[PDB]
Amino acid sequence: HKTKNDLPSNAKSTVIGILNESLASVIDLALVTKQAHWNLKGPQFIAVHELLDTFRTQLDNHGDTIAERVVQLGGTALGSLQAVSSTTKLKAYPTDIYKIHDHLDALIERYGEVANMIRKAIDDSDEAGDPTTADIFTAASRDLDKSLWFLEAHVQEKS
Amino acid sequence: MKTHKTKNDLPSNAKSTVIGILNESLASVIDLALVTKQAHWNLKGPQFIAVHELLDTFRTQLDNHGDTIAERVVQLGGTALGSLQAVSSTTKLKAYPTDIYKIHDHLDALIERYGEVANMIRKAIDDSDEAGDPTTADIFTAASRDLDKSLWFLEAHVQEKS
Amino acid sequence: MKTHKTKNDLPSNAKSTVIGILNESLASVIDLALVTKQAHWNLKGPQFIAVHELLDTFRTQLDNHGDTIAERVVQLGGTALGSLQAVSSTTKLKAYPTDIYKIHDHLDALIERYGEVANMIRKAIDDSDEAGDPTTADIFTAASRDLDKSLWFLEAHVQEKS
Amino acid sequence: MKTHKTKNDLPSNAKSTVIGILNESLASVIDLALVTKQAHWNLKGPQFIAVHELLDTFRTQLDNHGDTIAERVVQLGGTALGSLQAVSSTTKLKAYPTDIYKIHDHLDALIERYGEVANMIRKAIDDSDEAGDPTTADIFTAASRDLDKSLWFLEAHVQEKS
Amino acid sequence: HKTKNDLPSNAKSTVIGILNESLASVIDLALVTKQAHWNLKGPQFIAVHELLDTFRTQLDNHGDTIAERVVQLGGTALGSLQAVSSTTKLKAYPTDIYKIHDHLDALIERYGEVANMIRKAIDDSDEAGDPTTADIFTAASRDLDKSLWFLEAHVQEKS
Amino acid sequence: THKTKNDLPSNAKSTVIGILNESLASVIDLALVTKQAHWNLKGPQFIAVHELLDTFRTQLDNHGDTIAERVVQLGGTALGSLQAVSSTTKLKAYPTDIYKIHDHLDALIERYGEVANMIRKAIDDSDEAGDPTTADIFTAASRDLDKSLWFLEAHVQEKS
Amino acid sequence: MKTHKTKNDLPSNAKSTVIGILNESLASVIDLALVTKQAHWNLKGPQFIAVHELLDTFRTQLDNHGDTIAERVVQLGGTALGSLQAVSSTTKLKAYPTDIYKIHDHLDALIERYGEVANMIRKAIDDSDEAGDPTTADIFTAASRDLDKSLWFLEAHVQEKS
Amino acid sequence: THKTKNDLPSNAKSTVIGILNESLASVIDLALVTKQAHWNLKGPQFIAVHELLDTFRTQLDNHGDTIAERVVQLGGTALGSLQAVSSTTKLKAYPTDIYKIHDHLDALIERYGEVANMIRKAIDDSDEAGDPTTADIFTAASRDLDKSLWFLEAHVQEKS
Amino acid sequence: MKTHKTKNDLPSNAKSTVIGILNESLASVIDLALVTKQAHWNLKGPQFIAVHELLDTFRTQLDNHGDTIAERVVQLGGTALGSLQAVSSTTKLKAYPTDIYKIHDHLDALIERYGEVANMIRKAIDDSDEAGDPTTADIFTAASRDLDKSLWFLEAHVQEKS
Amino acid sequence: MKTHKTKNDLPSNAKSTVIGILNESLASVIDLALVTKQAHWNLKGPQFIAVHELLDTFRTQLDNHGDTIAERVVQLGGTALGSLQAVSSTTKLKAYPTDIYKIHDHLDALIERYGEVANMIRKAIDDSDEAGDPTTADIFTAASRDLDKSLWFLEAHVQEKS
Amino acid sequence: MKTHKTKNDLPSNAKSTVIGILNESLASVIDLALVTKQAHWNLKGPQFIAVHELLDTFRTQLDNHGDTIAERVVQLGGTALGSLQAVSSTTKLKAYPTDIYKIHDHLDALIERYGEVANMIRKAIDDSDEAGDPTTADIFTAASRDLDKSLWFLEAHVQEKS
Amino acid sequence: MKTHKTKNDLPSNAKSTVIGILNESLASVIDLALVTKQAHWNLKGPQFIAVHELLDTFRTQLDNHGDTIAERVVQLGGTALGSLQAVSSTTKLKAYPTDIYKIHDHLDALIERYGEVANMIRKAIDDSDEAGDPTTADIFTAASRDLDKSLWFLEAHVQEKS
Ligand SMILES: [Fe+3]
Ligand SMILES: [Fe+3]
Ligand SMILES: [Fe+3]
Ligand SMILES: [Fe+3]
Ligand SMILES: [Fe+3]
Ligand SMILES: [Fe+3]
Ligand SMILES: [Fe+3]
Ligand SMILES: [Fe+3]
Ligand SMILES: [Fe+3]
Ligand SMILES: [Fe+3]
Ligand SMILES: [Fe+3]
Ligand SMILES: [Fe+3]
Repeated sequence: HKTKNDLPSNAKSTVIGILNESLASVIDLALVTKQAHWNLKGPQFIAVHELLDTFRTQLDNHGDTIAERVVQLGGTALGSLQAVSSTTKLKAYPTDIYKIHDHLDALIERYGEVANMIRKAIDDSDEAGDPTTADIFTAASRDLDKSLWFLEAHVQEKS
Repeated sequence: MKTHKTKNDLPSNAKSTVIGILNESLASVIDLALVTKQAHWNLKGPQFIAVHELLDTFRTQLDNHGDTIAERVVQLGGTALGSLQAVSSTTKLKAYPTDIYKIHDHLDALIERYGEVANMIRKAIDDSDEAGDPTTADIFTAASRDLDKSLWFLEAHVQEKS
Repeated sequence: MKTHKTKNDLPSNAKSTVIGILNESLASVIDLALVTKQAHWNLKGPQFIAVHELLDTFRTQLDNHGDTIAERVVQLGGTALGSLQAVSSTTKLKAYPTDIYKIHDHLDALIERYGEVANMIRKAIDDSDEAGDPTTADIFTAASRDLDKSLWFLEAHVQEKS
Repeated sequence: MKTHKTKNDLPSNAKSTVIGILNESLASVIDLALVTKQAHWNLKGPQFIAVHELLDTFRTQLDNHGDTIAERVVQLGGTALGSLQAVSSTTKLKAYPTDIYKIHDHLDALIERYGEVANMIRKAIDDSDEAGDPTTADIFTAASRDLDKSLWFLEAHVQEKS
Repeated sequence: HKTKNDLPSNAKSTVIGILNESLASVIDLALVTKQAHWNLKGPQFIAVHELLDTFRTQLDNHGDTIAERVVQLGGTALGSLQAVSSTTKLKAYPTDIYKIHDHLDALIERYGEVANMIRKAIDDSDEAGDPTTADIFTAASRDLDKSLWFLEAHVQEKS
Repeated sequence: THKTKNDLPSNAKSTVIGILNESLASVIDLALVTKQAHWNLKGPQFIAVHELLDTFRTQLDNHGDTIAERVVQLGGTALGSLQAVSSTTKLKAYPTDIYKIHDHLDALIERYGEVANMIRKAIDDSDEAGDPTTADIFTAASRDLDKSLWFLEAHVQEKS
Repeated sequence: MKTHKTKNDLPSNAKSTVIGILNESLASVIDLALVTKQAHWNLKGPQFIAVHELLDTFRTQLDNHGDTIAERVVQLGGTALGSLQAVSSTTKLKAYPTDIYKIHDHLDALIERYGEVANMIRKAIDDSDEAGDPTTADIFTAASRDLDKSLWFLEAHVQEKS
Repeated sequence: THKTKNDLPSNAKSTVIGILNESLASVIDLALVTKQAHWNLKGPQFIAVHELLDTFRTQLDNHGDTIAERVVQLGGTALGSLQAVSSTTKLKAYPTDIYKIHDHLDALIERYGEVANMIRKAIDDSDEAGDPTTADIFTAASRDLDKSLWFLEAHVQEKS
Repeated sequence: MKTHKTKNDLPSNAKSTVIGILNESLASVIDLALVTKQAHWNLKGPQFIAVHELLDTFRTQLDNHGDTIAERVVQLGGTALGSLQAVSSTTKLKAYPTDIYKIHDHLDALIERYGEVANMIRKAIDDSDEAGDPTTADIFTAASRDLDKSLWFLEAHVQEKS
Repeated sequence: MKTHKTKNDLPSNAKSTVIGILNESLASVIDLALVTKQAHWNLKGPQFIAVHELLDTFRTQLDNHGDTIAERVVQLGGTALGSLQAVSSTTKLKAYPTDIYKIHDHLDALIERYGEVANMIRKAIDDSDEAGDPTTADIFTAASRDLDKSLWFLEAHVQEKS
Repeated sequence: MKTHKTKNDLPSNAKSTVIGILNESLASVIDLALVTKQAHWNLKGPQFIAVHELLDTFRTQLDNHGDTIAERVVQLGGTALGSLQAVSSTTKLKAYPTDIYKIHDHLDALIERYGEVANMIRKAIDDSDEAGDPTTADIFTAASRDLDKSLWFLEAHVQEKS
Repeated sequence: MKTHKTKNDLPSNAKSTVIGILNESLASVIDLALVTKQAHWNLKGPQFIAVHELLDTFRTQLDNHGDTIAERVVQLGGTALGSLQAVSSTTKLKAYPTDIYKIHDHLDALIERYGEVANMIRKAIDDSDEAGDPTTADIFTAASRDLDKSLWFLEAHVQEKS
């Protein structure tokens, strides 16, 4: 499949791997956010339940932008169940936790991991000579870092 | 209270039966709507604004299902009974306490009443279908989906303490 | 029930007086909201759809003014009293007839009750202002504007026959 | 015509039965949609604007139910039959009078046709459920809820004369 | 975790399994719909690309309704990457197809499987004495059967 | 001087300005009439007729503004003040002592029918002066005025 | 049927002529609206979704132009004739085939029928202007713009094969 | 008879009807004035002043309707026809031969200031008659009229 | 380029004539849209923001009329000619100055070009109607209404100095 | 600074008095707007998201009441004083702590400051009415309604601990 | 063409360099916008409506980026050059063929030009950053994201044939 | 104050550097937001309405950028400093004059302050990038694009005098 897009061939290759790696952990994190959303229980239920839906919409939008960029560079976006299981960097989410603080701890671990993977991806994409992909990761980084603060702010003090 | 003439051909015996089921449910749904605002105004505690605002969503839903149920009484040739006196004589809910304020207090009182109305509407689906009115049973099924979801949102605030 | 501490500095005797005015008005406004839907569902006659739909706009208005009155009770450190039992013990409205159907019969019944509530709210403006609480008086003035317009809409339907 | 292959695993005998029920209902729902606009344009009398406008809301609902019924035929591998000739050969409604103008005369003509289509769709829910197709029965149940309410809105204009 | 919801205990158990089984295949199908959306190529690209986004929104809405019902009945909704991999009934989606007809064939297989699983779930949920859950599956069935027709209509004739 | 590059001939401009300012005065009076009736009608169809007349008033506001703006595009002065309308309207004074809905409908039907018919003539007179753009403004107004006249007459054309 | 009195002063002979033009065009526009949905449900082939959705846009436009044409008949004192029997007796379109599925086959059948209604409406503009009714000719000119654009959209799918 | 359950005393009703119908006539004239200026103004600030005056006209339409509806709630007849407005307005005839923006702003400032000041007095006279609900209608109108008068005067209060 | 076959029955010589009128107008409308943005970006002076924003509304209008004119060419079986090279060979507008900045200088330059295009479109109405195509004439009349209003808006800024 | 001439006829002594009241209140409202965002960004604890989002609603309300107060100063011929230096010189609020994070600590600090501005505005209503300016007293009454409701929303999070 | 004075402190050498980069890109983006509509009007073939409508989304995007690029020229003290003559002298695109109709023909011509502009804007990001203007580089980066996505949407229609 | 723990792995020295840059910028952006409204209320002259309205659009943008900058401080574990006292101690803007009214005098005062804040944020992009924080540099880049356009809109009102 040819493309007129003239980003260098080795920059395309490099950046497609960065993209598809991040895609898998973003899709996993999208699944995790709904898993916590459905099963959380405790005094702050409705506010955290609803917040997690806004995070899921953001993850859906950044995972679509990342996958569409793979394809613009001539690759294959890899977001099926099997590609995500083989490529995700996140540990399996616990399916036997319910308390809000337990889900906040588990989400903070994973949100922090994805936020920091995307932070790295900005630099790696820019250094590869693709500032257009680096801006896709920068936009994702701004939402991931804000979502990470929102979650951490719930546990940084007890009252 | 005159029976009204209509081309709707649901049998007369099914109409009478389901009108009773509807009006009974209507009274407890109106009382539950009043209860929901009573709690909403008077709740106090650390989760005030989120619980306050959630209760207004519930009240809109109870207004919509109470209206669909009352309209169905009239479609079947009956009289919808939703005045203050009808609600007082027919509601199945215990009087709501007017001297509670803590959020957890209101949540326990709301869960009692939401669970009673949720379960009443779950029975009304089966009773309406068995009386031979699946259109009325579908009205109650839509109400049951929102009452079971609302009962879950209330209970999930107290099922764990952290 | 218990009084709540607040930084709001309206004098305590003014708070006590105006909470009584607001809770009294709240019970009749909630009863009038129930009456509005009772008529909405059961009226029948040549202008059915227009009058049926108009009454839904009136019910939304009553819901918004009832909410603003109740919230004001609580801002002044009181307990808003809007449960079925509080409304039944405090409403000034006569029980609404459940055996009427003609539009003109509902209009008469509604005009009587809308008039009573419009005039109650009119007096509440003045009583609130004399107690030194123009903020509460403005809540009642906003409600009075809507109640007097709604009363006019109802009466204009029966003031002429053609 | 011809049967189209689908992965949809509703049994073939149930598909054939329910396609017949859906296309039969589609023809009377399309005729009723044309009837609704025929009456809407030609209404004359004191109740004109509200009845004229209400009939457009009913037309939009009949368009949406008729589209849902037709799409279900095709989902099951059939051919939806909604052309002028299919509707003429399959409708159960008597020709609408083109020489009536008084609103009461259109209301009675509409009540007869709306009653027939409401009651046809009421039976379609049970026939579809008996065939083992609750998905199609739900399409007819949603239609029934709007037909029964529309029938009540029509009849409520003539059940009382004031 | 108690609930006032009085559906019988054995109906709750039965229906939670039906729900969580369907949840896994619906989430897998949601992933598949975006995998095809990103990678399809051919003359009908934009129309099929855009249609698949509407299907994904529908699957997101029915998977949320199914998962929230599990929890209303006192269960645990199971939608993490690992729960979906262990419970999905769909075969791995091919990651090396691009032609629109290849993706339509693969989506038709999977949409047909999920549509037919949900059709069964209506009956099983109703027979268990839970018409409120059966209506959740009925609403999903109407969208799955329409989406299945939309996909099949593209291949039922060649012009 | 209201010098413009618009090349419609100067005599056509002056002819069409007069047609537009005459219609503007009767449209503004009819807009005042519509609210006068709206506020004071009483009877069984009150809310439906009350709300309908507000839709008619918005339409008259939009056509009156399009007619006035066209006068100014053609180099004229739009004449829509209270005194201009009193000296140019063709409508008879609306009665201020009627309340029954049927009495307002008869009074509105007379005045709506006069304005609808003046606008119908204005299409042809503007086209015949060689200004089909102004004729289109009046055609758009005639479609609304004729529809509004039918909605009013439909209420009185049969007794029930 | 009967003619209704109106203050509208279009001359009586022009009213009679244009009512005939309007009711004639109304019948073919309503039949084209039915055809457009018939094709839409039963289309099969690679450009399914785009053509299916486009035909829904065309049906909304035909609904709005048919309503504008009908409403003009009544403004001029006539009776709008849009029932199933009136459409059957007056339509100029040939019966739409119910056994075609391929999208190119629906496109050819739609192009024949849209071309006929576009050319009928083009002629209606000049016949209405000849009768001295530019207001009615504008209704038809608005319809002609949408019909000629919709005919080009259909024909542009078949004028080239790649 | 316009018998109502509204219990404002009959003498207060008649006093406040007169205040409302007097203000209604000057508000309707000012709404006509606002469009008269809007159509015919010419000069460097054309589009901004042209569009602002449409916002003012919508506000006058809404206050005039609230004032008229209050007359009828109190058992009166709202008087807003062309002839009622000509016999009751307090505004001087607007000039039809002015075009410069500064000339329209001066003419509008005179008339906006008169209506703003009549409405200011109407608040107190309605409250003193024992009708704070009608006083609130005039207070809402005064807030818009005083803001509109400031927007007009701000254009002329400094030269640049 | 080549002629396209269509069912549209406007006579072939009329089609040919009106395609020439439409393509000629299209080139000057596209050049005027470019000129409108050139002025929008570069104007400077005391009424900058109001005039800058107004020109964006004019550009959207020119875009919509340019699109309607071009689409009409193609409906009549022609080829719409809107590329940079077609516009350069067919525009009637003089090159816009790139070294002006004062608002009054841009207004003068725009008034000249808006006047030329408004007057071209005015003549196109008549030429289209004389060729027997009132549908195309109505496209030009809609554009003329917007062009004559936009010309007035521009000229009203310079017709007085205060 | 300088006073500007206006046709507004509120007496000159009333204008001077109310301009002082307005500018005084403007300074404390702008400082409260800054405080509300200071707390919002730095809140930490279990009810983070609900309190964070609620404070944004309060900031929009303070922006709209501060703008209405400032605009009234200028309507009366004065100079609105809302710059950083004017706020610093005129605010009645104590400096907000920048080293607090726990949500209960921000709630106590916000309650002190919202209570002060609510009570200042309550007094401003009566001082404006005493000066003979009911139009200005209405601006402050509208602000008082939102300040008293926002103060209750803050205090209701701390009046009970569960 | 005068240089305009501004407080913006980007160095003069960077301003001059980036103004040239912007104006060059502006000319090819305007030509590409014209090309996009040229194709949109004249395309014919089986995927007509989907491709026709997609091209209008592209044209809106090119209008938005062309505007942001031209505005940045002026912010840096330059003259935006977007007239017909400037575009003709500066565009890098070959003249678009006016005698092609097949969708695949238009797609190949569009992909050539979209690829040239996409690649020009990709270079402009780096050239603007290296000239020391990351704010301008961000304008080009936003444009590059939409041009690369649009180039992909065009190429994905021809990268496979089924 | 104190540092909050976060999983955010931007190096600690980069976090400290960039928190200083963000809080310094926040104080001048808040002061500029207050300046913008100070000028907006007190403008007098022929250009009043369009300048008054434009300044509210700039205020909304400064609110949104200032919120984004403050939130980034907290994301990095810092304390956002936006209270009246922090702004007074940290702003780089000279006090805005309260005794100017002519629009040209406010435009020059605004141009000075907007220029200073545009140029401060331009340097913040490069300082943040030098610290290894492109996420924070993008926040300042988005702010820069709106500050530079707002500065050009202000300066374009005074760069020419006609
Ligand atoms: Fe996408
Ligand atoms: Fe209802
Ligand atoms: Fe509330
Ligand atoms: Fe459909
Ligand atoms: Fe959910
Ligand atoms: Fe206008
Ligand atoms: Fe209609
Ligand atoms: Fe009104
Ligand atoms: Fe187009
Ligand atoms: Fe303001
Ligand atoms: Fe722009
Ligand atoms: Fe924020």
